[PDB]
Amino acid sequence: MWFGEFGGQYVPETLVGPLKELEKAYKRFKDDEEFNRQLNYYLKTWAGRPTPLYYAKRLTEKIGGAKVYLKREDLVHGGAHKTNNAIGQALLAKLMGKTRLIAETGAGQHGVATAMAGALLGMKVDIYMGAEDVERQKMNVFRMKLLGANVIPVNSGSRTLKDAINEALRDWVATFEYTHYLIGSVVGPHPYPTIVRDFQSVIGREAKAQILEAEGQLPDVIVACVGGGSNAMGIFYPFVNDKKVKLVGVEAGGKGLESGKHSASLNAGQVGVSEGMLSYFLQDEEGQIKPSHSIAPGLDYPGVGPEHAYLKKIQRAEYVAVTDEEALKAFHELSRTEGIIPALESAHAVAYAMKLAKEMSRDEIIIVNLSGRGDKDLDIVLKAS
Amino acid sequence: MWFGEFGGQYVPETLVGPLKELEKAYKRFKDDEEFNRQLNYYLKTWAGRPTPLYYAKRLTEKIGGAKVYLKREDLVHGGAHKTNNAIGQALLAKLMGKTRLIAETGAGQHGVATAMAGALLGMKVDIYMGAEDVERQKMNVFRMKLLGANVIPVNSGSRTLKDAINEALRDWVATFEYTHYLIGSVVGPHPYPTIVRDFQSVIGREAKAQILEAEGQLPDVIVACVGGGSNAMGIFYPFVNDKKVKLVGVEAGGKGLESGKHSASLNAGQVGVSEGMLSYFLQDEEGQIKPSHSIAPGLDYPGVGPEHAYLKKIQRAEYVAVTDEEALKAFHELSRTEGIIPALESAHAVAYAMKLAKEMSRDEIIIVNLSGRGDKDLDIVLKAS
Ligand SMILES: N[C@@H](Cc1c[nH]c2ccccc12)C(=O)O
Ligand code: NA
Ligand code: NA
Repeated sequence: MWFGEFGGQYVPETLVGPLKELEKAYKRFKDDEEFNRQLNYYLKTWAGRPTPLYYAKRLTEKIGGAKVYLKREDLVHGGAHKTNNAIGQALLAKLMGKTRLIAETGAGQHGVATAMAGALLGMKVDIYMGAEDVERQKMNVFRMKLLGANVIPVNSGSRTLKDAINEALRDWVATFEYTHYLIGSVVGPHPYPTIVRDFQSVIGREAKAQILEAEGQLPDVIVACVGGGSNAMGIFYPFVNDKKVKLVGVEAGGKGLESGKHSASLNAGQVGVSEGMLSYFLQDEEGQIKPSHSIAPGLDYPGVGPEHAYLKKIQRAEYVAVTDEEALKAFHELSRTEGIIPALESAHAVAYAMKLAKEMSRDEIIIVNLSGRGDKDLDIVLKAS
Repeated sequence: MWFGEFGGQYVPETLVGPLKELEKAYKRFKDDEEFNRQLNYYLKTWAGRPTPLYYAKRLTEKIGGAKVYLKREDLVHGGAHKTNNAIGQALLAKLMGKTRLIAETGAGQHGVATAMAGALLGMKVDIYMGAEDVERQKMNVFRMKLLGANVIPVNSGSRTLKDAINEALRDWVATFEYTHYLIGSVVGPHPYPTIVRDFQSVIGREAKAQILEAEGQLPDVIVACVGGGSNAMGIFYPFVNDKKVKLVGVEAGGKGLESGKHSASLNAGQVGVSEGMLSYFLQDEEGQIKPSHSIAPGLDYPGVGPEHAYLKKIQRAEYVAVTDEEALKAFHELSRTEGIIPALESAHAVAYAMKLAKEMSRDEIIIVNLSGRGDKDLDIVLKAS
């Protein structure tokens, strides 16, 4: 419920009941033998876990500083960390006796992850999507249909994510008995931020074994991009009780923090209650929540996860930002130098890691979370160049 | 050089020296401890090998016959089996003392795999693509550009694959001193058929181990799509001396075997010399090379590898055809039932495995080679729908 001062269940009473039933179910299963047999089985044979830790010999040498390892979540089925959470929640839903999954997306990336997992486990999938976002993302709409998901287009309101979240939360309230609401990131009302981190913490447990195998010591610094902060919490959480290990989140700097068009909640954001949780959001002079901007659609969220806010206060994790032009720089450089086309989201985490590598010694170690592959971001990089 | 009565080195005197150099270098490195350590290292940390063996429960249960396992080559870095051979030959070329890679691509897949391998190993990469293909494949061209390769667009002749192969031979004859020619299937003069199969046999080695751990016994049938036959030779070769393991290759049935618009060289082809090898090719009344057809670009090749001609003559493998229609259903059915979007190439193997499974016992095992993921084929299945 509470990561220090941040978190909670700040929702209407009609949602409070379901969330308690989810809370009760998650407790029963999260340590159950058969739930973890099934989950680990699918994560292995379907998703292709474990994912490798890659030493970037060329990139490390070009910089001349600390050794740069890349945790390759780009190689997971679907091409993003998002799959670990979708399988977990979709399986939990199946054992809870649910027959249907709902989710929300504008990009399409989380609906595809939700669709894939629904099809795996033989559940119905309805994905609420704004009619504006549908036109702009026709291939992810087609993917979802190919996967047997129903995309319900939302012509009510601004026809965007906001209205799709409203139409979706409306559905869950009614249908919770048989339907599960699969949340993308470590955001929203408890218990969602806890469950999503628990299903993404496989990244760090693997990274830990793999860096101790590769180098015979824990890493000096771990870098991860932060939209809502599922992948960062994934690769952070198991290294939390290792004081030596510095955790760095990279938010979207956008055009610049002084410019207004950014998504850096933990930098220039203010404490509020939105979308079920108490955390940092982006706000103007008045109390209103402002639009966010990032060239990476994944980092384009005004909010940040409550656990990341908690980690920023106690100074266990620093939180920095990277410009769109710096991210595109690192997108091109990793492609040329490692033959790995990263996600624009992961391009941010890369961009900083190269800066931090120069300043550190060749004996030292940087692990960078490569959250996904950039096949989905090829159009955006073309237009930008 | 010869697989029974098939294979050879049908090339000009100008290419005998380069190929002899390659064969001698290959003899030297193929069993070298360091080459194999370095190759296995790139395959693990960069490609994400091993790939899982996935039991398709819902598909298996829907047909009501044999267990259907998918070998998940779709999960390898780059999204196809082609990566295995691309790393292999690039690492061979580097340790030979070559500084440059040249390749022919039509569809662009082998171009991207060569470009990726190039970046990894820090070698120059010039890819020869028909200028007509460059217009059709904007993403793959941009991908190769990002990955630090030059696409050398070829404007001479038909502006197609044939003309790119010739100007890539012309290139090699001159530059072979510092250049390796990276062939992307088990075709062309010796020693290419041997080398490409050696670098793809990792697929079968992993699959033998995985099905023995999983089921405690060898598969009853192994099914792979056959264009040139590299992914097929790859999963077949380790099982050849296992007499009770049936091998089935699935060529492109196209619009139908009686239509004359297909790529089923082994079913409806004649023995003769083309592209430097004695194998089966599609021939007209004259005996000149007939154009081929498949909805899957990777199967759209009038010829087939000499080792597949050999396995057919000794009746060790059975070779069948699946139509564009049957593959399309396969593409849709797997996406909906297992949440895996296969390549149109691999959808041929899935299509035939589903037919075979219905006829067989629930206790019997089929391994299908899922050679790639269907992201690249989404435009063509949308047009078809
Ligand atoms: N996808 C590859 C397929 C390919 C390359 N070389 C081949 C030789 C034989 C058969 C198929 C191929 C391409 O770019 O076209
Ligand atoms: Na944010
Ligand atoms: Na063929």
